[PDB]
Amino acid sequence: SNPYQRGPNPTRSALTADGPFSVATYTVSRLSVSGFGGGVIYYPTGTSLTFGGIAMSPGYTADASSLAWLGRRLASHGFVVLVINTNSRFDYPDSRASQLSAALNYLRTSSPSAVRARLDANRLAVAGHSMGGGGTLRIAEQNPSLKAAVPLTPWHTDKTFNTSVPVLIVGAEADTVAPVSQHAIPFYQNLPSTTPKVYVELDNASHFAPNSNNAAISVYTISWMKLWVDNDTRYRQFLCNVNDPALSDFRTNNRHCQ
Repeated sequence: SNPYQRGPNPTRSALTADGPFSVATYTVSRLSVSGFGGGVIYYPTGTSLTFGGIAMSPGYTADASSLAWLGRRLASHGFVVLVINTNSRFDYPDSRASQLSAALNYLRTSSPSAVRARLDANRLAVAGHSMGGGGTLRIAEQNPSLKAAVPLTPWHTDKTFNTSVPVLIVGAEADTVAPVSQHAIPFYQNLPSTTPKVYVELDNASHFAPNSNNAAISVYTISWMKLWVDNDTRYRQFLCNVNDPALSDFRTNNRHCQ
């Protein structure tokens, strides 16, 4: 009944490993783009289907390589994913937001033929780490056409984002870079009450949790992207009636769980 549905009926276990699509990569050179620092596109092979696109930003001091595992993980479950480098590693969240926007325009207009053939540019979403997660929250305000946003251990001095884009924030309980009491939790709390929102807090986790393979980050990020980018309600089960021992906290307004 759902033309955007892809891949197997999900199990939680399967969402902790790479999915059913082999992944190709394309290097976007820094010089070839004005609007971000280039990056890497991860995209499905062995298929004639089309898939939603995701732009992902790294955080302060960080390169695209710091999220390579997660770009590959997402693409392997059926997405076209551009992980950027920023123009400067010292760019702040709102700059990263604008670079995510440039990245999405590039993906739609300028990517190689093999990538374009796999991309349904109607269906786009964003994610990012730390200051990149701050950028994800800002671009969600700016662009209500986005299907979803996943800020990962996000950092921003602005605590209130007026967005109608469905947001799932991952906090890291023990984060010392973007402490959850000052960043993730206020971001959650202050999103509109009418916007689908989830907060998942990783038990005893550090700021660096998103920079290596992480089961809970994989489960929730895939699930949120699937639910909203693909309308894939097979993933509601991981996002509703949640009692997850990997988490120190879970919050939602349960709009997606009627």
